[PDB]
Amino acid sequence: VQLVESGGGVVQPGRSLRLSCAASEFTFSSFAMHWVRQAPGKGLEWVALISYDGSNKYYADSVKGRFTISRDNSKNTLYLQMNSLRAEDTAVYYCARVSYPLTKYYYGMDVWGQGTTVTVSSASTKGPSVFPLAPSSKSTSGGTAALGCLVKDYFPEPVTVSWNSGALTSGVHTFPAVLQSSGLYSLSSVVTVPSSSLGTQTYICNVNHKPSNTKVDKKVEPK
Amino acid sequence: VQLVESGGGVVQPGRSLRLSCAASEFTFSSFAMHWVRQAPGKGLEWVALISYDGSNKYYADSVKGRFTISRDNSKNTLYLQMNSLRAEDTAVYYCARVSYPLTKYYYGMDVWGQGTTVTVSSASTKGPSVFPLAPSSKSTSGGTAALGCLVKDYFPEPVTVSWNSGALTSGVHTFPAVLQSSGLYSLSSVVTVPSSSLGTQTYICNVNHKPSNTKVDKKVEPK
Amino acid sequence: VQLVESGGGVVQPGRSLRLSCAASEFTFSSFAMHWVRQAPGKGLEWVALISYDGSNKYYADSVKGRFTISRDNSKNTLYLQMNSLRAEDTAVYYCARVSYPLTKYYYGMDVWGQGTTVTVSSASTKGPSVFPLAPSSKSTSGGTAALGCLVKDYFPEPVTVSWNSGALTSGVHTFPAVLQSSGLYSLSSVVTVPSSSLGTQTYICNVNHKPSNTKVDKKVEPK
Amino acid sequence: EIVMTQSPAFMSATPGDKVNISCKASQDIADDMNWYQQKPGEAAIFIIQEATTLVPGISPRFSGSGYGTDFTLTINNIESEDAAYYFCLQHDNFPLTFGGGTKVEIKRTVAAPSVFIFPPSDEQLKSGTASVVCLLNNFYPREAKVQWKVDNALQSGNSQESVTEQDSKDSTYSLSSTLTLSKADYEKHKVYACEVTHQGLSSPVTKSFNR
Amino acid sequence: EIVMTQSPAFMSATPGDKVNISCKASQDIADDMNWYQQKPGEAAIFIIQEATTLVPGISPRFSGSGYGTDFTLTINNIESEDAAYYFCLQHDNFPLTFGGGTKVEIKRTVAAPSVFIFPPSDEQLKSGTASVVCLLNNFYPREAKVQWKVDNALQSGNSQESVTEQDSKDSTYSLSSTLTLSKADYEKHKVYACEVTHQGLSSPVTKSFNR
Amino acid sequence: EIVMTQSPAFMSATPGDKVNISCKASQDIADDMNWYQQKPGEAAIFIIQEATTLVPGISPRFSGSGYGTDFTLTINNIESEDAAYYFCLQHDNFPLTFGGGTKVEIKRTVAAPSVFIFPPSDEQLKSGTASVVCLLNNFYPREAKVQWKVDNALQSGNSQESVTEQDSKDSTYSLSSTLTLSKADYEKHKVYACEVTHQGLSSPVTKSFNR
Amino acid sequence: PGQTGNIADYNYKLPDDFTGCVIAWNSNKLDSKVGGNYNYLYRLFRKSNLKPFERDISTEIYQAGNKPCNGVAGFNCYFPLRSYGFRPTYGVGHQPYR
Repeated sequence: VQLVESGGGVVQPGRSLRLSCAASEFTFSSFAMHWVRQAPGKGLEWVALISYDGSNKYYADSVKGRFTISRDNSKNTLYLQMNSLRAEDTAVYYCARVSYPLTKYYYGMDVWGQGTTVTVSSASTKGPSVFPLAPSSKSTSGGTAALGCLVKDYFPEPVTVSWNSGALTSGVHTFPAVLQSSGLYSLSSVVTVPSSSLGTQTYICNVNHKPSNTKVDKKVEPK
Repeated sequence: VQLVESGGGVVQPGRSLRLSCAASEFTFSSFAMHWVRQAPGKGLEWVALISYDGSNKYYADSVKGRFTISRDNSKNTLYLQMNSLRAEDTAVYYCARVSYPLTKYYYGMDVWGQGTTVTVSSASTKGPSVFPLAPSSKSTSGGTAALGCLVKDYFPEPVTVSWNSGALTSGVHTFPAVLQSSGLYSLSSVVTVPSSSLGTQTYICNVNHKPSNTKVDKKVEPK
Repeated sequence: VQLVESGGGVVQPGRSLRLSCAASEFTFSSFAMHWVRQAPGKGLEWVALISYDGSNKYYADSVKGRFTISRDNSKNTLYLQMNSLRAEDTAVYYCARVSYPLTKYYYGMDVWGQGTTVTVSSASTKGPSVFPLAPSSKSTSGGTAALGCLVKDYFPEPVTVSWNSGALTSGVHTFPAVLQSSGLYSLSSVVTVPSSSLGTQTYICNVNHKPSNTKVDKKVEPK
Repeated sequence: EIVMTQSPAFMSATPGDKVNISCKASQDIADDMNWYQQKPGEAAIFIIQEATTLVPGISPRFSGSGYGTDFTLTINNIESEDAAYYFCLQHDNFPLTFGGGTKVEIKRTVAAPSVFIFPPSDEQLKSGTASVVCLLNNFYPREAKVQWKVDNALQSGNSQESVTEQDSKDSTYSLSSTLTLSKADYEKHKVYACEVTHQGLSSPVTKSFNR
Repeated sequence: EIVMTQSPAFMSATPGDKVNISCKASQDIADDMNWYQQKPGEAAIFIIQEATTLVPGISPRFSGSGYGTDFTLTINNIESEDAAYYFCLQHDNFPLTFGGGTKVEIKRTVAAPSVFIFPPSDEQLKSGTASVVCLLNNFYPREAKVQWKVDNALQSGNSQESVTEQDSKDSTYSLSSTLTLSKADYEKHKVYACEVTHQGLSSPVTKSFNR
Repeated sequence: EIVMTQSPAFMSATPGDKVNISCKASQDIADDMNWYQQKPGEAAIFIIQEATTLVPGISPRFSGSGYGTDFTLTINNIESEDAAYYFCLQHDNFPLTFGGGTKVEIKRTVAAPSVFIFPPSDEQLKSGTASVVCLLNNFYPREAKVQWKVDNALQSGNSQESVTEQDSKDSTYSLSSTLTLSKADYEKHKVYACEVTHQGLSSPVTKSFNR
Repeated sequence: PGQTGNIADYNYKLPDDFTGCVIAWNSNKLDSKVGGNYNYLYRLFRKSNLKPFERDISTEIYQAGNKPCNGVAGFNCYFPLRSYGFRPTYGVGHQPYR
């Protein structure tokens, strides 16, 4: 039993989008389905409900007249169509299954999905700007020193940071990306190493920005 | 009495958009409304009509089956939804109000709106590139000389140009943006100054571009 | 006797499109009409049938409930409306005429059309990237050498390649475009040139990408 | 579909005198039309209702007449702020059809234009492009013709023209002509010129640049 | 519309004791509610059905009680893997409304954070920007305050903070503070500092940089 | 749903000989099928009606025979313009079904292909990509195999193949093989080659490049 | 009564309120000769429907093009009478009946 969602992404205000939920290892044609969403920093909110034969459809008042829910039993898929999206629709969308089969009067969910993300903004895709964090003479403490690299810009959220092609994974912390005033994200990645190892090994930052196809690697610069 | 339109912008062919018209200082629920459009270089063309209760809807033949008109009396709003947009939909859209209230057989408009622009193109957003127009010995005449900067190449048409942070607004002319062969707009801005003031005062171009968040300023370059 | 159809193009999955077939030099109102399609690398498949008056409509099982067929006898036109398009609808569509007139019990066809292409994909319009294949010392053979320019990446199919504004058409071979892993088509165009004439003449590539309004020309660079 | 024809499309208005604008219909519509005025940048104004009734709040200078298929809008005692876009609409039967268009401009004396020339900057040269421009200022009649001459050869391609709108202060005009080529082609030729003819000038004026 | 209130929003769980979470309704719903658990980065897990029945496959430590408007979820003998996001849902009448939220964190001893100061690189300086950062590591309680001081003057702008999630290995924390200004403003001042106060430290610690 | 099977799928035509194409049906249809010819780039042509009648305007060389289940299309005295795409359609009962399709091509003598190679230009190198190509020209039989060898190791990925259609002038062919890789992988290795085997060549030919 | 097809719309037609009988029997070895009996024709198309017990009897070359074919049936000019091809080797459902 598994539910997988896909199709989410960034879209400009006023445009349209379609999300698809795929089910497997169970009889998709005998269950009712729920679309739910969770806005950032807010509690979960119910969105829509559809029955197993597709005759009955229920919508929330906020999304009334703009969203359309549909299903395909032959392909075992669930579709949500969103039109005239606004700034309030930026959230994480979840696909859920009703507990009992062939029932139209229960409305109780038991199986969820990981969900996708939809961002409603009118910005432009940009690439990250890496910058090494040179260790200082005050960084050493108890035979250990800290080093890192600051990452800037990259309006699309997904950025993967790794050290030494993923070999170095001890003592490394990657802080969550924080939004700036201009609307471009930023985060930091710091790892601590022994002070004796300085000047003897090689440490590099491996940033890979999928939306902009950016591959920039920077080695730490001792000063 | 006022009418405000919003929701316009650039959209790729075959996609959808929604425009909203807001009314105020009068009873919106007792009037019929008109949607009109004017293509560039062409006379105005009627598009759609909706009655004060919403049962009667009239569409033009050229926009049948693609455009939907609706209203919300509680929010005092008028909505037009456009689907499967094509090349001939680029125009300026106007929201108008029927002269008489509680009537269904008049079809006469008296109050208009400012309008919004919808562009159907599949280009890429770009930033302007400023280049100063250096004054020469040929540019002086009767103690006065002309100088300017030529903003060039950008897809989003609205670009604001000002000189000396808006202080210098005498003798300055901003020509309409003209399309090029490559499909990107470019205009010029020239202001005349006394020949004695050359090399003694500061003249700069304050080019502000909204969609791309472009911050470029160029000072006049005497040679 | 001629049938011309148009309206095809690239469209995102789940959206709608309309194709129109035009008839001429014969009585359109007395004949029944067929819509057929052929998928890439597959045999032809019948789609729909409409009678000479419009009372009888026949559809195929795969396209039932999503496609609508209609006609206009005054305008001599045949319309097909496509809704909720999926990935299996990418094909070439043909408009056919029934052999006998004023018959509701014969289905043979005798007159076809050239066809239109419909692409169901969610890619973005891109411009081509042309680069030259510099002749090498190994390219010469029997006093003749090979040269050409390679187009790198573009989503829309129609790309025209010509040499010396179409003057040079001897030995030119334009290979069919082949899909890449990322989803952007690429082809090659190579023309043979005598070795002696290679170093004393001028050869340029004339590539015009209509959908993206691209005009880039590259001169062969002997190295 | 009733085709509605408005005449004339363009006109020149003296500071005084009266002006008549004709709106004609291909069918009989009785008095089922309105006359609207729209200044550039603002919303349209409701001027005349039912082809005869003057809307309250408008100056009594405007008048309308006509029944059947021919209708006339009359403006008397023109002033400077009477320059706008006038259009006639019919609302008898669906679909509603508007007229054509009419732009009214205040007429004054002819002024001799002033011509300036600007060569390309080094930014274009290092970019790989060249652009030469020449501009005309302070001329009333729009009939100014500019031609591009390189090596005494006339060029009718790769050249663009732009013209501003009527000046509200003293009713003047401005125009710019741009010629854009590649740096390789720019390097070859040495002399360029833009040659302008205007009825406010006794003789045509040529502005040239050699480098 | 039945508004459902969940309490408390946050808590600290000493391993061993019991924990009660209260879900309250503004109307009578009988046993028409479910309790779900969701760990970060994964899907939600069905925990309790109809406020009394334990879903098979779940540990018997979880329990639920309540009928009418007040309901209680009880977790006994907490372990390190009980840290998740719990929520209560009602499915009585449309529209379906969820509860609030509850995050459970394991409690351990207080640790003294380690503070590091990192100055901007020359790439920012040539780009026209300055970014000074200072970071804290290995402290359990989140009540840590960092302020920015320039010339013994507090700055309340252009300062951003970031904190990592609960550490799975030994339940520690990390934090970073960044201060971004322009190079022109960076050159005006000489000394910068971040001043950190945390309950695990006897006295607050100031980290300064001057160049 | 009547399934129609058409054979053969691909045929080579020696001029002056005869061709038989077989169309078979799973069910029984009596004189309810048509034979169509379509040349690439244009519309189809109505050739044979009801498996016996020859449509006026078509050359009398074509003929058809068969009844009930098996049908045969026969072409005599093949000429160079008989190369097209033939298909058999049944119009008995819904839904209508077509055949598979047959492509006929003229036959001539074997020709030895000419092989050329081209390395990437500096635009790709400064961009961060490499593209190596090699092409074969002027060979009749399409059965030619190309392999890619780097450091005496075969490459079975990131390779693309293209082949042109039949030549109406002298019935020859052309083909291109391309490898697209990253800049780092291109600069790591030094020697590249493509190795072609074709029946018209006594020994296979390897074209190499080192830089 | 109440039927549609080639025979019911372009040939012999029965009223809805029929008051009689229909009689049919196979005559394969009486009408089907070697080579095909081309002596039985049926109307292929027609502008409209016949009236009950009413029969069109004549034929004209229908012009469905733009050029006035001079009494010759070719392309876009059709003759509305196709004949049966009864041969002894056909199968039931395509054999002659009376």
